[PDB]
Formats: sequence, structure tokens, C-alpha cells
Amino acid sequence: NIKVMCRFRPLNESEVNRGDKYIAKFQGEDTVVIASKPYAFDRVFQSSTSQEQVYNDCAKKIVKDVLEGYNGTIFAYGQTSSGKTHTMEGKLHDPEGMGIIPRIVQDIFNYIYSMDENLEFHIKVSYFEIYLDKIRDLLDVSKTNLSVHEDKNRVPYVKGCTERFVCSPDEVMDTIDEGKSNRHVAVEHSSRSHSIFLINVKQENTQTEQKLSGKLYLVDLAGSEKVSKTGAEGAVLDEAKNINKSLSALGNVISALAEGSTYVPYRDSKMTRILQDSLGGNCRTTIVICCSPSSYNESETKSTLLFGQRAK
Amino acid sequence: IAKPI
Amino acid sequence: ECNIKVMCRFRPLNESEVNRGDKYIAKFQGEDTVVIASKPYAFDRVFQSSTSQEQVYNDCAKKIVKDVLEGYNGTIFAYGQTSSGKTHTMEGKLHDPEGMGIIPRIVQDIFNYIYSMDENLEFHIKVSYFEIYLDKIRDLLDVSKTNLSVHEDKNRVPYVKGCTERFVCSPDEVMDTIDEGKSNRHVAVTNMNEHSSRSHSIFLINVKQENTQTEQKLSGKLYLVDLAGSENKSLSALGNVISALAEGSTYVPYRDSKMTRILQDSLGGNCRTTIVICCSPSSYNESETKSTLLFGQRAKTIKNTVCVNVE
Amino acid sequence: MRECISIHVGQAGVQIGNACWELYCLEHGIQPDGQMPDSFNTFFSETGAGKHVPRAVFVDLEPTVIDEVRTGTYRQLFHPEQLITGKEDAANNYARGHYTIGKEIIDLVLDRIRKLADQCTGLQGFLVFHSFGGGTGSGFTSLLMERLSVDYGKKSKLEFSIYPAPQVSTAVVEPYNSILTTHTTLEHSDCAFMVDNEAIYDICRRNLDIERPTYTNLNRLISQIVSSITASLRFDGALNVDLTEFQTNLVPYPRIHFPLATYAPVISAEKAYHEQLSVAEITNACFEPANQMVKCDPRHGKYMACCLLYRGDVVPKDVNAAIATIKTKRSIQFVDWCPTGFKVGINYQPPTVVPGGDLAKVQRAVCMLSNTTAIAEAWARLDHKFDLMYAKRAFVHWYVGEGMEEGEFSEAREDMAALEKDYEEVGV
Amino acid sequence: MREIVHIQAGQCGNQIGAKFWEVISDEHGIDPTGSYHGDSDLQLERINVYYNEAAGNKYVPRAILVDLEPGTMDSVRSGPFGQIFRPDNFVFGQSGAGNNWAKGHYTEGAELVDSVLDVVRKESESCDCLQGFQLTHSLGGGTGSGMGTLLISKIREEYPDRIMNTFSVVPSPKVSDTVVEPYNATLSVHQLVENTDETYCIDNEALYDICFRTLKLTTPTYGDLNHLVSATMSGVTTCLRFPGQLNADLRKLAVNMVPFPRLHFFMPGFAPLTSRGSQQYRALTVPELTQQMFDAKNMMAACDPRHGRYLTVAAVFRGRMSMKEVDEQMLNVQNKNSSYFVEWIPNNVKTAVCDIPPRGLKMSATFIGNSTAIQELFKRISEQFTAMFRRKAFLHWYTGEGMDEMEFTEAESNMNDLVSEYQQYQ
Ligand SMILES: CC(=O)O[C@H]1C(=O)[C@@]2(C)[C@H]([C@H](OC(=O)c3ccccc3)[C@]3(O)C[C@H](OC(=O)[C@H](O)[C@@H](NC(=O)c4ccccc4)c4ccccc4)C(C)=C1C3(C)C)[C@]1(OC(C)=O)CO[C@@H]1C[C@@H]2O
Ligand SMILES: Nc1nc2c(ncn2[C@@H]2O[C@H](COP(=O)(O)OP(=O)(O)OP(=O)(O)O)[C@@H](O)[C@H]2O)c(=O)[nH]1
Ligand SMILES: Nc1nc2c(ncn2[C@@H]2O[C@H](COP(=O)(O)OP(=O)(O)O)[C@@H](O)[C@H]2O)c(=O)[nH]1
Ligand SMILES: Nc1ncnc2c1ncn2[C@@H]1O[C@H](COP(=O)(O)OP(=O)(O)O)[C@@H](O)[C@H]1O
Ligand SMILES: Nc1ncnc2c1ncn2[C@@H]1O[C@H](COP(=O)(O)OP(=O)(O)O)[C@@H](O)[C@H]1O
Ligand SMILES: [Mg+2]
Ligand SMILES: [Mg+2]
Repeated sequence: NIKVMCRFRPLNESEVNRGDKYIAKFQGEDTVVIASKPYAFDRVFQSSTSQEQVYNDCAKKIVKDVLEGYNGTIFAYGQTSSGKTHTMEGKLHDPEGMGIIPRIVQDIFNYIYSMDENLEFHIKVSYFEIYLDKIRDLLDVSKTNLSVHEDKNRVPYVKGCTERFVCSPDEVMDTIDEGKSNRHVAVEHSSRSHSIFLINVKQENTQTEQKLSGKLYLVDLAGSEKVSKTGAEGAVLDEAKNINKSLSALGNVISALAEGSTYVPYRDSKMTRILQDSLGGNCRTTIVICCSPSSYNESETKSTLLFGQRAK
Repeated sequence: IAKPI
Repeated sequence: ECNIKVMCRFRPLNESEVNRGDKYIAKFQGEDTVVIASKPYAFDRVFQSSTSQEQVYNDCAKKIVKDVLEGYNGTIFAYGQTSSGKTHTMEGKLHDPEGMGIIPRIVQDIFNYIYSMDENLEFHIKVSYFEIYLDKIRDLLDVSKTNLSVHEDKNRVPYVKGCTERFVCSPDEVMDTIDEGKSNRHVAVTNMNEHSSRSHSIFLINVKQENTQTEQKLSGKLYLVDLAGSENKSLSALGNVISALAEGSTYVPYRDSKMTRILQDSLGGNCRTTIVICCSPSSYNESETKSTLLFGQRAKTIKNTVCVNVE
Repeated sequence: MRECISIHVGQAGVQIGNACWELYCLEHGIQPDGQMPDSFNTFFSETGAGKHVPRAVFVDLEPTVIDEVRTGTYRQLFHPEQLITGKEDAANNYARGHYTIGKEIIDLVLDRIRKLADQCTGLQGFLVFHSFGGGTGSGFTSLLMERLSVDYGKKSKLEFSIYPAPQVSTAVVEPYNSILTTHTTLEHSDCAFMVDNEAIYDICRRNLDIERPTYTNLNRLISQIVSSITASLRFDGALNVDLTEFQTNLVPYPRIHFPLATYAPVISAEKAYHEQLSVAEITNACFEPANQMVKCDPRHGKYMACCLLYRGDVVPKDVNAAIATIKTKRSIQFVDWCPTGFKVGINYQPPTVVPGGDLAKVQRAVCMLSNTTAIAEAWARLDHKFDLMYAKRAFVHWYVGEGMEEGEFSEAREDMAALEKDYEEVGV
Repeated sequence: MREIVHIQAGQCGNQIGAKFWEVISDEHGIDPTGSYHGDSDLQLERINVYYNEAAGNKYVPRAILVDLEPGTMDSVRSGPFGQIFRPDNFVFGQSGAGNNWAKGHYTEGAELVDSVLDVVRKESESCDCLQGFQLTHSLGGGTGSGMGTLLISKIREEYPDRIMNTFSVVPSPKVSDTVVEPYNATLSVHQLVENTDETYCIDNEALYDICFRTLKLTTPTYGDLNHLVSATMSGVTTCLRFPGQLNADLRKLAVNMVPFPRLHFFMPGFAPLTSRGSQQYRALTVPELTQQMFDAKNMMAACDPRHGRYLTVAAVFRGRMSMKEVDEQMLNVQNKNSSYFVEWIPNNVKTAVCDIPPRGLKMSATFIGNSTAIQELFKRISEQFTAMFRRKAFLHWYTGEGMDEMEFTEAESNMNDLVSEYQQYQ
């Protein structure tokens, strides 16, 4: 089923001197009210919550499902300086300062480090981005206009995508850094393209000769932008148009899945086309939206809250 | 060439 | 019914045979017929003392590489006394492109073929370094796993259990693995020379090639084994089994020692058999030369049955 | 002096302006070429050689109708730089008229307006003509209104809009544009008059005895109402009233500023005779539910303030008698907190006929501007249409495809609901 | 100022476009040699939409003709109005298409797409404000479907924010001339449903039925069908070159008529249509035209509108008429036939009125519909494809040019997804 999580952050020192104030008021642990308008979610975190609680309440079940022949998907949506990088990567070394991806890879390795020697596992990694409705490869700059097809069992995939092997989490972190060093980011570090990361974990039973394949999807959603209040010109305008249209299409797909409608518009955008296998049915997907409570950023906070609420 | 774990 | 190839490479004389005053009795009546003690000794292809490792590799190891690429197990075995030319034939000088023995040339050719075809096939490569010393099993990859037991499978062919498995993707990994094996061989061992002349080193390579679309399964086992000096329980078993097989009487006693069961696959089992006995033309070693020649020619009477490992 | 700046944006506004300027040129006796063979400075400026240039700016994103103006019968009147034209129309998209295509001629129109405003001494207000539902009339108007509010601000702004009808409609995505523009019209405007096609169609059917109306008749009626409004600034008479007194008499609270207009007596040439057309009859007929130009019956609501603008041969005794007769009635109910709910204006200038028109030469006419609580039903119907169409999110990919977020629709809906709640709560 | 680039690919497309150009030149009053002999200023006011200026008051159309055989080219060039086209815009090959989608789209079309794209680019950079692209082809052919699809993909790649409208002739159940038609139809729909802003579905069966029943014709040839198609194509975009009370561009029609990105398939129409000897007994009014337009036997697609509900209807009138009449008719048509329209979309019909009627009439109208009944045409095509794909019949010709079965499977899946989308709202 669909799970939508929202996280808030404590005000930084760089804005306390300007005298901003909290806008969000909490009720229980599942509702946040801004300007006397309730917003019901699945779970809301506060500033005092640590990373481990978020990981245990948002990622552990999906991480377990991947290693047992099933599939799952995790998104991440927010504006600049809203908590995206802290809740996703954070400090890549600290046992208490790591985000969600390092804990995911740590568990995905420490489970393999315990299942005897009668089982063999394989790990695959791919990293492709979506830019101007054209799929580019972050691990091979030669490829720039890859395509999407289907195999015999009509489960989509992207052909020509570079797919290397890994054996230790350090290699995973290194390839993550290399992939991030090729994305499109405007001038403080404003992302302008969606990113997709794939961890393929498959097991082959040496004795029983049974093969189980499981997939985990990591998606970093770019931020929707109200153009009229910014004054974008030229390429930035095209980027904003594409990002807004893609986010609207994804919202439509998720709403159609949640409401249990007969037809789900899986073929309205590239992003939903790729993730058709690990989105609906017996697939568990969790979405995390990060927001800032400072009154300086109330409008974008409301935009993020509305996008999260669209799923229901 | 593969590199299984 | 694949044939057993018996290969005879001669070596230059060492210092002790000159000190005895050896004469160059052996003469090549052709490249396969040789005369010692005024007696002919014909093999498949006899190499001279001046024969290079490159020439021996070109003449011998190509077919076994092709077979293991096809799916048939292959065996390369080295025999002789101490200072007969076994280890130097096996590796020689690995960093030297000329003196590199069977192992570096085989690795280079395997990687060349892999880089050449690179079709819609997947290859998984694993290596295990093994040793036998006074009938003691010890893996150098992990020192603690000693006194291991060789077990049996559904096909009832012997295999070692407990030996550490290490995948390889590039030749430098093979070189580092060999270096680590030798370094561990330097640990808990008093003298490398006496251990080499009184123990046995086993090099194992396994390959699993599978097509992506048709999904056919092809596997092959490669054995690279060097034994101790022929100048003993292991040698008693080897002599008895080779003489019985040449005579074709009773059976081959495999439970005499572990190396016998291990070589069951190599000798008479489901694996292509090809041995390269290293001989010396010295009269100081005319006894051991005669023993080696008789062993090889007796083994040449045996032909093996081998099937492709496809599942 | 007393001057106003006219802006016509979109096709509907441009054609309404065509009718309005025809009427004004007829009223002041100016030939189309601008030569006449002092009660005219409000809508024109002298050039020193006998030519007169009207104070109007024509803006459109499509070169079709402005090209009709450039080559029609009024090509020698307007200033060539007043008529401003783009390349591609809004295509019924709010975003295309707002930002995507708007940010290419808005600076030019701002410069033209500044050039016109510098030339006028006593600026009185703006008269913007646009339409609800179209891309240009709903999106491009918002940008211009925001820029004018930022620049000028204190000057009064009046708008005349064509509102969507209950059943008759032309476009398919009209509710979205109407909701967005009616959100934008509450922050910057001061008194917006709204009309619709269906009520004018019925008015033409009954009173004028015409069964096949077109757009020209509607434009003529709207121009007549605007001229009736501006007559007090143009000419002289007892009990005159200008814009600021209009706004201080007709707008009780800062948000209740959405009146509806009415004209009387709309009669034909054959029915011009056989009727007295007295002051009492004219006054009584203007409160009928069948003469309102917005499809909302005043009976299901209560008035707050209605200002009557008599023009022609009018004597105040008759006006007082008519007001007393209106007050003693029972069908129309006033709010208890407004004991005096009538504003009276009289002028000495009778209405002017246009040649080849359906209107008749009468000696007197009135224009009642009232803001009752009955205007909420049209907004209710439009909101219902919007929510029904937006439940499935149809035609939304076009709007979000031009750099527009999904939150604007919900925000505008919330603002409209707040407006309806405020209107109802102040009604009681 | 809002220019249009026209491309004709295949025999059917070439002949349809030739008839269309003759009709357009007659409407604007242009002699075959390219001189202007009109009788009004409104004709020359907006002549830049389809024509380019030349020395000595001569006009040449902005049209490009592409084919893989040199027979249709010099069949057109020797025709009544072949003297007006630009000679350098003729791009053609020598090897016939062979009724092979794979050949035209991969082998013999990849060696000629470069020249066609070059001449398109040279024509597209001489305009002031490009509006869109027009393409005429037929889905069941070999060069038509493949070449048009390749050109559409390339142009949508180069120009990403322009309207692409194509007028494609669709295969019919009971009228067919090719044995491998369903394969071509499906392989063309696979790309048309993705890289087209609005496409119009026409079939020969409905045109034959129109000629037989309404016009009472004796022996209808291809000329009458091409002429009807030219009439509706001319009536589609009359608001770009003539004034009117309500003006509707191409993008305005696209915004009003397309609720969701995939559903952009339309069935055109026209009115009035009477036989000679019966026009003197007909009253020409708005109600009569409205009744004729919404008749199930007047559409140019062999799908019964009664087996479905209209999503959006656009009706462009031409002539002098009252607006109240049009509004009242478009309201009472919906109210009287409520069960034939989508319930949750108010005002399913859009009105556009222009004040320049076609020569020789007083009133004319074009009907552009978007109904769920278009699913059954795709149903028939898909059933034929499934029947002929189990045995892999006639498949070694396509796989002999560099294709795969997975392409066929993907195209079938996409068409099934489209059918599922249309059925959902019924
Ligand atoms: C005396 C009179 O009024 O004659 C009419 C006529 O009788 C009818 C039957 C015409 C006639 O049309 C046909 O018979 C016909 C033939 C082939 C294909 C399609 C139609 C007419 O030929 C066609 C002709 O149409 C035009 O003149 C339009 O401008 C039309 N022109 C052409 O198609 C055209 C033909 C030849 C050369 C150049 C142009 C047009 C329509 C849409 C867009 C542009 C142009 C008209 C009104 C008539 C005749 C002459 C009998 C009809 O057709 C049209 C297109 O108007 C058939 O049903 C209508 C109703 C008309 O009343
Ligand atoms: N009174 C009157 N109303 C009109 C006229 N033309 C259009 N309308 C109304 O205006 C609405 C359509 O908006 P338009 O003004 O034509 O569109 P636009 O502002 O030009 O915007 P775009 O054409 O989309 O760029 C409908 O409600 C019409 O009924 C007219 O000439 N007179
Ligand atoms: N209206 C019309 N249809 C045609 C004409 N010629 C062929 N067709 C139709 O087009 C389809 C055949 O495709 P065609 O264009 O001849 O093949 P191509 O030359 O390879 O593109 C069939 O459905 C024919 O009925 C024509 O001149 N006019
Ligand atoms: N949950 C949190 N607790 C404490 N600090 C946080 C939290 N989330 C974000 N921050 C602080 O915000 C700073 C910048 O946020 P960042 O993740 O970089 O946002 P962005 O990636 O949008 O710039 C970090 O230095 C981090 O210290
Ligand atoms: N073919 C040869 N050419 C030159 N030197 C050789 C040759 N074969 C053996 N030797 C040298 O003789 C010495 C002993 O040989 P080695 O291979 O270690 O004997 P074994 O392994 O049979 O005990 C080594 O220095 C070796 O390099
Ligand atoms: Mg040795
Ligand atoms: Mg317009």
C-alpha cells in the first residue's frame, strides 16, 4: 500500500537572527496544521527525531522485502534547504550521522554476511537521470538518448544502461559519488533533473535450484517551481515546464493507484513508465517529503504539503 | 566477466 | 575416448651432475623418439634442453584451453625429481614474459580469449590454491582451515571441502592471489626448498560460461598440480596404481592417499588427461630418468572417457 | 481636468471598445477622421491642428481583430502606436496569457500607458474591458492589473467583464480561467461590473422584439451603460456625481464591491409610441427580475445600496415620488442597517441614438447600479462546474505545461469560497 | 505570421494534397501559373499562411513532396495544378516501397530522410513565426506509414513545441487492397499515438457510404473522396486566414479538445451535403446544419457514434449567422442527447465562427469529434493482427530488413493500452 511520510527540521542559526517563527502546529503524531488548515498524513516527524527512527519506520520493511523476491520503491521530494540531502545522505561515515541510503546498503550487506555458504547472491547497480524528457546515463557520458522497451512478460526496462558489479559498500558509495558528479545542478546547488538508482539483488539456491530476483528503486524528485514569481528565461523556463509536467503526471499515477481505479495512466511520462513493475499491486512504495517550518519558506512548504497530500 | 559475492 | 598425452621436456644439467662427471647420453632420434641407456623411448612430443617455455606452451596447452572453453575438464600434470624442471616449467619467472611458465601463459591466453569473444555470454571465474604435505591438507587462503576432509558428491567424484573460494576478474588479481599463496606458504613452514621437494602444490581454476538468451550451461574444471621429488606413501600409491593400470589388473587403489582420489578425475575420470614429465639426460640421474620414462610410457597405455559438464 | 484611460484587452474587450468609441464619437459630434466642423477633454486630447486622438490602448496577442481595426472605418483616428499586437494568441490558456507569452509586450503597453498618463493633468481612473474565460482576458489582465497597482496604486480602477453563463457557453475550459481571474480581481480592482450573454439575449428577445441577436447588440448595450456612467463627468446637471462619490456611496465594506448593472428603457421603434415612458414607469421597470443583466433573481436576496443615474429631462419631484413608491413595496427587501439606500443623479444630456441601431430615441433613460446578495448564485454554479471538472483533473496538463503549479487552482477555489462566505455572512 | 509547413508522403497523401492545394488556390484566387487574380483584399491579407512570395507577383506553395517511386511525382507534375510547386522540393528515390513498413522505415527510408529534413529545414527557417506541421499519408501503405512516421519523429525531435497534425487514411474492415495491411496499421499507430499533437481518422468505407447515400452518386472514383478530405482539411484551419467573431487557432482546438495526452484521435465531418436536383428543396439554416452534422451517417469514420459517448466536440461555422442561434442549438443538442455525452464535462461542444463562407455557398461547417466509439476500429485492427501473428505469416519480409518480433509485441501492447484508455470512460 501507499505510505506518505513528512519530515520537519529545526531552524538553523543562519535564520534565527532574522527572527522567523514556527508556523507548523502538531496534533498527535499524524497531523500538521498550517494557517488553521489541517493536513492528514500517514506519519509526521519533528525536529527532535533522529535518523534511526525515520529509517526504521520508513525503509526497513521495503529493505526486507527486496531480499525476499519482492520489490519496492522510495522517492524523495522537497525544495532547496528543506532536508533532502540530510535525510538521504548526511554524513557518509558517522554511525549516527548517516541518512537512509547508507543504512539501506549496510543492511543489504549484513544480511548477505550471515547466510552460510550454500547460497549465492548477485548485486547490480545502475544510475540514470531524466533531463528534458530524455534519459541520460550518469555512469557513461557517451550514452545520451537511451530508450525504454518491454521484455516478453511486459515488465519494462531501459536498454543500453550501464550495469556494473559491486562487492563492498565502499564501492557503492564511490559509484554513488561519481554518478552524482554528472547530474545537472544550477547555481546554491539547485537540482534541475530527476535521478533514479537501482539496486538489483537476486538469489540462486544452489541446492534447490530456485531463483528469486528482487529490485529496489531510489528516486530523487526535483522541485516544482512557480515560474511567475521567479522570472526564469530561456533554458530555465524549459526545465521548469518539464519538471512541473512530470510531477503532475506522477501525482496522477499515484492517485489512480491509491483510489483503486480500473485504469492507471502508467504511460503518461517516462518516470512512471520505467517504474511500472515496482509501483503497484503487491509492491510497497514509500514517499518522504521534507519541509521547513520557517515563515520565510511558507509557500514552498505549502506546495510540498499539497503534493504529498495528493497521493492520499 | 561477473563478480559474484 | 580422449587420449592421454605424455610429454617429455628435458632440462640442462645442474652442478651436482657435472661434479659426478655426467655425459650427455640422451640423444633425440627425432622430436618424439629419444635414446637413453642405448634404448629408445618414444613419446608424443619430446622437448629439448634448449626448448623454451613458449614452445612447450604452443605445442601443448592450446587444446586443453580450448576444451575447458568448450566445457570439458582439463588436466596438466608435472612430474620429476627435485631439480628436474617442474616448478620452473610451472611458473619460472612470472614477471618475465619469456620465463613465465604454464600458469601465467594460461592466464594470459584465457584473458585474451575472453577479451576477444565477449559475446552474449557470462563467465564466472574462481580459483583455489591447495597443498599436500606429508598427507596434510592445508589451504593457504585461510591458515586456520587445516585437517580438512575430502567429500563425495552425487556423481561420486572426489572434491575438497573447506578450501576458500576467490573470484577473479583481471590477471593482476591472479598474480596477487599467487603472491598471497606463496607468502602464506612462507608462514608456518621452515624451509621452502625441502617443503617443495617433499610436498605437493595444487592450483585449481573453475569456469562457468552461460549464454544470456539461450541460457545454456557450460562448466569446466582445470587442474594444475606439481608433486614432490621422485628420489613414500604417496609415491608408493602412485607407482602401484600406474603399474596396475599399465597392466590393467584389479583396480586403482584410490583410498591409499588423498592425492589418489583427487587425481581420479585427472586420471581415468571425467577429465581430459595430459601430463608433462620433466626428465634429465644425466647419468647421475639415469636411475630417476629411467623411472620417469617407464612411468610415462606405462601411463601412455591408458585412455580415458570424458563427458561434457552440461546441466 | 477630469480624464480617464481606456484599455481594451482581448477580442471581447476590443469589440466592446469599438462600439464604445463609435458611441462617444457620435455623442461629441466628431467625424471618424478626427476633425470636428469643452466637455470632450475627458476622452480625447487636442493636437493643435484640429485632429483629436482618443485616450485608449488596444492590446491583443493575436493579430486578427486589431488588423480589422487598422484597416476598418476608424483607421485615421487612433494613434498607430496605441494598437499593440503580439504573435500567437493565448490559446485559452491562463498561463500563456499570464507569463509564457505575456512577457514580450507588457513593457510596451506599460510605456504607452505612462506616455498617456504624463499627458493628462487630473487623472480620474481606469476603464479596463476584458472577458472571463478566455486565456488573454483572464491571464493578461492579471499581469497588467498587478503592474498598474504597483505603479499607480491610489487611482481608482473599474472593469467590465463578460461572465460565463449558466447553460450557454462557448469554451470547454472556461471555469478554470474564470476561477483564476476572479481570484485575481479582488486584490487590485475597486468596482468590477459583470455581465453575461444569456440575460442580454433575453432582453433582446422580449423588449427589442429581435429573435436573432449577435454580438454587436450586446456591445451597444454595454457601451450605453458605460456612457451613462461617464455622462456626469462629461456634461453638467443638478445632482452630479463622479467616480469617488460613486465608490463611497456604493461600496460599504472593502470586499463587497461587485455590483450588477441595468439599463432602462430599452425599447424598439414600433413600441416607442403607445407608452408613456414616465419617470415612475422607468424606475419601477428597472427593479424587475427580468431586466437584470446577470442571471440571478434579486428576489432571492436583499439590496444594500442602489445608485440611480438619471439622464435627460428629469425633475427631482418625480424621482422622490418614484423612490417612495419603491420603498413602500414588499417584494424587494433592504438590509436593516442601511436606512438610506438610494443615490440620485440627474443630467441634462439625453441619450444619443446610433444610426442603424435597435435602440429608440427616447427623452430620458436611467442606469441603476446595485449590489445585492443575489450575485452569489452565479459564483456557486461556476464553483460547482470547476469542482466537477477538477475532480478528475481534466485539461490540467496544458496549464501545468506552461510553468504553473497545481496549488493555484486550490488556492483560487479557497479564495472564491471565502468570498461567498463573506458575502452571505454580511447579508444577514 | 503563423505559417504552416506541409508534407506529402505516399501515393494517397500526394493525391489528397494535390486536391487540397487546388482547392486552397481556388479559395484564395490564384491562377495555376502562380499569378493572383482574386477579387477581394481579404484573400491577399493572409496569403503567407500557405504561400511564399516571388518576383513579379508570383506565389509558390510551402509544400514538400516525398515518395520512393518516380511515378506519382511525374503524375502530379503533369496535372492541372502541378506547375505551381517548387521544383527543388521534389525529393524522391528509385526503389519501390514494396508495401513494407520495415523497408520504408529502416532501409530505403534512412537513405532519403536526410534530404527531406534538409529541405524542410530550409523551408522552416524562412518563416516569421512557425505554427505547426501538416502531413498527409495513409496508414495501410508501405512508404506512406513508414516515411511519415520517420519524418514525424525527426521533426518532433527538432521542433519540440509545435503543433503536429496529420490527416491519415485508416484501413477498413470490408474494403481492403493489401494482405499485410494490419501490420502496417499497428506499426504506424504505435508511433502516431506518441509523437502527434492531433490526428484525424478517415476511412474509405465511410466516404463510399457518404457518396452512395447522401450525394446519390453513380460511380464514385478517388477524386470525390480526395475532394471531401480536401474540403474538411480546408475547413479545419479557416480562422488563421480570415476574420470572424470568434477565432480559434490550432492550439486553441488542441487545448479545448484534448483532455488527456493520449486521446487525440478525431473523426472529421462536413456540411451541407446534397445531391444535384435536390438543393432547390432544402432550407439552409443553422438548425439544419446542426442536425446534419450530428448524424451518425455523416462522419468520415466507420465507427458508430451511438456505441459510445463524445468527449469533446468542436464545430467551426463559416458565414453570416446569429450567435444566439448557434448557442441554443449547441445546448439543445446536448440536452436532447444527454446519454450520448460524457456526464462530468459540462459544455462538451466548442463554437468557432468565421464570416468568410466558401465560394458558391452561404453557410458551411466542419465537425471535429472525439468519441469513445473509435475503440472498435482499433479492436478490429488488433484482432486481425492477432489472427495473422500467431502463425507469423508474411513475417520473413519484415525480419529481412532489420526488425524484430518484440517491435510487433510492443505495438500490440500499446494499441491495447489505448483501447483500454478509451473504454474506461464509457
Ligand atoms: C449551384 C451550387 O450551389 O452548386 C453547389 C452544389 O450543388 C453542392 C451540391 C456541392 C458540389 O460539390 C460536389 O458535388 C462535390 C464533388 C466532389 C467532392 C465533394 C463535393 C459542387 O460541385 C461544389 C461547390 O463547392 C464550392 O464551390 C466550394 O467553394 C468548395 N469548392 C470545391 O470543392 C472546389 C471544386 C472545384 C474546384 C475548386 C474548388 C469548397 C469547399 C470547402 C473548402 C473549399 C472549397 C458548390 C457549392 C456546388 C457545386 C459546384 C455543384 C457540394 O460540395 C461542396 C464542396 O460544396 C456537394 O454537397 C455540397 C452542397 C452544394 O450545394
Ligand atoms: N460581448 C462580446 N463577447 C465576446 C466577443 N467575443 C468573444 N466574447 C466572449 O468572450 C469569451 C471568449 O474569450 P475571447 O475574448 O474571445 O478570448 P481572448 O480574450 O481573445 O483570448 P484568446 O483568444 O484565447 O487569446 C466567450 O465567453 C465569448 O462569448 C464579442 O465580440 N463581444
Ligand atoms: N482517397 C484516396 N485513397 C487512395 C488513393 N490511392 C490509394 N489510396 C488508398 O491508400 C491505401 C493504399 O496505400 P498506398 O498509398 O497506395 O501505398 P503507398 O503508395 O506505398 O503509400 C489503400 O487503402 C487505398 O484505398 C487515392 O488516390 N485517393
Ligand atoms: N533533520 C535535521 N536535523 C538537523 N539538521 C538538519 C536536518 N535536516 C537538515 N539539516 C541541516 O540543514 C543543512 C543543509 O540542508 P541540506 O540537506 O543541504 O538541504 P539542501 O540539500 O536542499 O541544500 C545541513 O547542514 C544540516 O545540518
Ligand atoms: N629448463 C630449464 N632451464 C634453465 N634452468 C632450469 C630449467 N629447468 C629447471 N631449471 C632450474 O633448476 C633449478 C631447479 O628446478 P625446479 O623447477 O625448481 O625443480 P623441481 O621443481 O623439479 O624440484 C631451478 O633454478 C630451475 O630454474
Ligand atoms: Mg619444486
Ligand atoms: Mg483572441
